[PDB]
Amino acid sequence: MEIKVIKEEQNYLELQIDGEEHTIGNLLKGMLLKVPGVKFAAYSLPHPLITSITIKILTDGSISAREALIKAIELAENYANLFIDEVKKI
Amino acid sequence: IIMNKSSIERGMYRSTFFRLYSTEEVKYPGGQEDKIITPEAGVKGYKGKDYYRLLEDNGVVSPEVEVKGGDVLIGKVSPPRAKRDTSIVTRHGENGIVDLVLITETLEGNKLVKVRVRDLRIPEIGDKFATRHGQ
Amino acid sequence: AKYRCGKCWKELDDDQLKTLPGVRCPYCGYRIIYMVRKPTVKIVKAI
Amino acid sequence: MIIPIRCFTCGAVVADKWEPFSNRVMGGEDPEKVLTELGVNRYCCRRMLLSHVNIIREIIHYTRPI
Amino acid sequence: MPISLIERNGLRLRLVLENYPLEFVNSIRRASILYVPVMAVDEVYFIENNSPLYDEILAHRLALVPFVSDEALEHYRPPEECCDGCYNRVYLDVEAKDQPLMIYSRDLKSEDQMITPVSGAIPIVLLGSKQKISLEARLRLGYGKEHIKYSPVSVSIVRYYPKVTVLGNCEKAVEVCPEGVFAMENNKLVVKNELSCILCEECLKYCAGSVSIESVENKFILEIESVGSLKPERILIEASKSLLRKLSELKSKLEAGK
Ligand code: F3S
Ligand SMILES: [Zn+2]
Ligand SMILES: [Zn+2]
Repeated sequence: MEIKVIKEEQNYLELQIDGEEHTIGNLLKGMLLKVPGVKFAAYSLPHPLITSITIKILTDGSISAREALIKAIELAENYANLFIDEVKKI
Repeated sequence: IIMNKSSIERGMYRSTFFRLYSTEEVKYPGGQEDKIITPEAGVKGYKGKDYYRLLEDNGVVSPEVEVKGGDVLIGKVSPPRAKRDTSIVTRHGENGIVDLVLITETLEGNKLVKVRVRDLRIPEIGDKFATRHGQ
Repeated sequence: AKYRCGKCWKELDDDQLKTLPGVRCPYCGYRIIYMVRKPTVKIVKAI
Repeated sequence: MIIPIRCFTCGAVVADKWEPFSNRVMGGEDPEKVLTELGVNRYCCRRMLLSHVNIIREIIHYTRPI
Repeated sequence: MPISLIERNGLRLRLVLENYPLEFVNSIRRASILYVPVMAVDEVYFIENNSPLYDEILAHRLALVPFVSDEALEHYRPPEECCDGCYNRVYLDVEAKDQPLMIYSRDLKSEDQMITPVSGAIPIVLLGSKQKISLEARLRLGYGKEHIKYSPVSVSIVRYYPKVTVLGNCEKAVEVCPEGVFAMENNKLVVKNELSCILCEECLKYCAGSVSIESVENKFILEIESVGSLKPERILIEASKSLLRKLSELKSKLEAGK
């Protein structure tokens, strides 16, 4: 993937990701919504003919938006690893 | 309407389009002049060397050959009215594959050549569909 | 050029050097012949 | 012309169930019972077999010479 | 956060997932279709074809034939890291003598013996008298995000976990449920297949006060059905590995910018 920043502050981040679609966007939005300190989080797919998404994060300032995104990625990685561990023993 | 792309990738509503091209070796009564089917040489109405790359030694393309718009399918030179180039080319902006080549004779005895070109059509945004109820 | 006398999908093959009064199958006299597909290898994308 | 390899809706393979199904139905068996025995449970895959027209049998008599 | 098996029947696998978010389960459901590599025909080299079917039609039919790929994910290079070790060759050379002949999937010969068609009874083409075909195809790994011929499953389902409770007694519930959740055992209404409930709520418009229908918030049901190339348990692991790869790449690109 190729990423780029549209608008970044301490409590706001608009991130565009090229080469991604609903699979990662929905997971990241759902993981962000459970990070403490995040006030608003959404993802957008500007055109269905293009494989690109936009992430929009707003926090209260206690945590950075980039830090919240990294925490959400860590949460998703923990879930994926636990799923891999548990599928091997069914 | 909204249509499934995976259904189309599995072969649903795919189509083929066919087109036909024909010649005839006209034998003029006046002066015993006649046309001949052959790869055109450096003659009055030449089009370019790379437009005749697909013709065989008898002046007609072979089956299972990809053609583009402007490519020559049958080579033909006509009696003067020097000899003039009267070849038949693929129409503008219509690619395809040569499907059938037929060589026969008319009642008079003139050579008759028919070439069929096929084009594959896969459903895309902008295509029309209808039901048996007028929708 | 290599042709094929067409009475069905396939019949005896004939070549261009066989010169006759007109276009006809030498073996059976039929008046319609077809060009064969050249043995050049063709690459088709499987989409 | 010939039976499709996969169902159009889902990706299940239906081409290998055409000969048993058609052979048994023209033998006098119930199409629904034959389809259930063969493992074709979704109606998307059942319409694939219940509506196929075998045209290649007629076309092999008129193949292009080339 | 456990995983419970419901049923394992051939190419189908059904599971119960507890304490997982719906976003993760749906991402697994999508990744098992889009990001699992499978061997499939990429292109075909034709020498001759007298069959009623054109070259493109035969190429598409061959590309839609599944191949066994379980051992090919460690001996071949995936399309993410693009010859030997990349492609495999499969041959087909047939001819009919005097009567029509049907060509099946058992007529395809592979140079590598661990990559074979899943079923040998798939009809490829019907040949007339004296017609012949001789071709050569090349197989490579690929993802269903590029073409659906590379997908390893047919259906992929995630649905809510049902909770069916019988409050009173009514004979209409057995009549109106399309899933057969209820039955009559000794003149009373009982629940036989609770997990087969699809939350239709058709029972609530007839047995309004006799039946209670809810969904468990933290539980989900996952169904996948393999097509033959890979076993159902390998697909669920490959999907999670693809998710991990994408997440790690995104995390590295993010941390390399602050
Ligand atoms: S009628 Fe049927 S499947 Fe579910 S909620 Fe009501 S039971
Ligand atoms: Zn003949
Ligand atoms: Zn189906």
